[PDB]
Amino acid sequence: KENTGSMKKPMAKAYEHPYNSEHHPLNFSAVKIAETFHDFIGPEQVSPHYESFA
Amino acid sequence: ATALYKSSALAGNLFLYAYNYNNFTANIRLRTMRYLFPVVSLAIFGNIYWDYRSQLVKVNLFDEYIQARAQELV
Ligand SMILES: CCCCCCCCCCCCCCCCCC(=O)OC[C@H](COP(=O)([O-])OCC(O)COP(=O)([O-])OC[C@@H](COC(=O)CCCCCCCCCCCCCCCCC)OC(=O)CCCCCCCCCCCCCCCCC)OC(=O)CCCCCCCCCCCCCCCCC
Ligand SMILES: CCCCCCCCCCCCCCCCCC(=O)OC[C@H](COP(=O)([O-])OCC(O)COP(=O)([O-])OC[C@@H](COC(=O)CCCCCCCCCCCCCCCCC)OC(=O)CCCCCCCCCCCCCCCCC)OC(=O)CCCCCCCCCCCCCCCCC
Repeated sequence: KENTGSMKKPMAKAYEHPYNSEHHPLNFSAVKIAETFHDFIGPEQVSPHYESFA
Repeated sequence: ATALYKSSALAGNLFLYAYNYNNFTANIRLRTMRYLFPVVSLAIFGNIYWDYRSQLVKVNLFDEYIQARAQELV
């Protein structure tokens, strides 16, 4: 009997806010500023060498 | 040069508003900027054009006088 089960059709989509995006988030937090900051200073500059440059 | 720079800096503010249009428009914490940004923008445009317009009038007054006064002295 369990194998005979079926699945209902779900909704196509929920509400899409016309003024919120992943790159331009509507509301503010220090989390998004952190993403923009580490994109500016770039990722950790990993050295492949055995001694420091200086 | 001064009028062109101050016009480019004003255009820079318009980009800043366009780049952040969704926030200035939908977030109510920025409503005062949405409401008064154009008032400040017009007051800035007015100063830019006022100075250019006044300078333009004076230059034309200066040019028309030296021509007239010169012919009298001839
Ligand atoms: C026409 C001809 C003219 C042009 C000719 C061309 C010449 C162009 C010159 C370019 C030279 C090549 C550039 C190479 C990279 C930059 C230089 C460098 O050393 O980088 C490696 C050096 C470390 O080398 P590393 O081995 O790769 O790092 C390993 C570890 O990760 C590091 O951390 P660690 O702790 O894990 O490991 C040990 C660490 C231990 O030591 C340290 O970590 C140092 C601690 C410093 C941080 C402490 C907090 C202070 C910083 C706060 C930030 C303030 C500035 C920003 C805020 C204002 C915004 C601007 O490093 C050391 O071993 C000792 C430090 C190196 C020796 C001392 C050098 C002192 C001067 C360097 C800073 C410049 C100061 C300003 C001077 C300029 C005056 C206008 O990087 C730095 O520490 C900072 C670099 C910033 C330098 C900016 C200035 C560039 C101009 C360079 C000219 C030479 C200096 C002239 C100053 C003379 C004063 C005595
Ligand atoms: C060491 C040498 C020194 C050289 C000095 C020069 C240094 C470089 C300067 C760089 C900064 C200037 C940027 C110049 C363009 C460079 C191309 C570029 O953006 O990089 C590649 C850039 C991609 O960036 P990416 O680095 O590859 O990756 C970015 C990530 O994906 C992430 O995506 P994202 O979209 O989020 O990234 C945005 C990205 C790129 O953002 C952009 O979309 C670039 C557009 C920036 C426009 C600058 C304002 C100009 C306003 C329009 C004036 C039009 C006049 C003629 C009108 C004729 C029609 C009547 O970054 C910026 O927004 C740069 C903005 C720079 C700061 C501007 C602050 C202004 C206030 C301070 C004023 C100071 C006085 C000077 C102001 C001078 C103003 C003339 O390419 C594009 O974005 C393609 C855009 C395609 C559609 C554009 C449609 C037109 C948009 C026009 C906006 C209209 C605003 C409202 C109307 C205003 C007029 C009344």
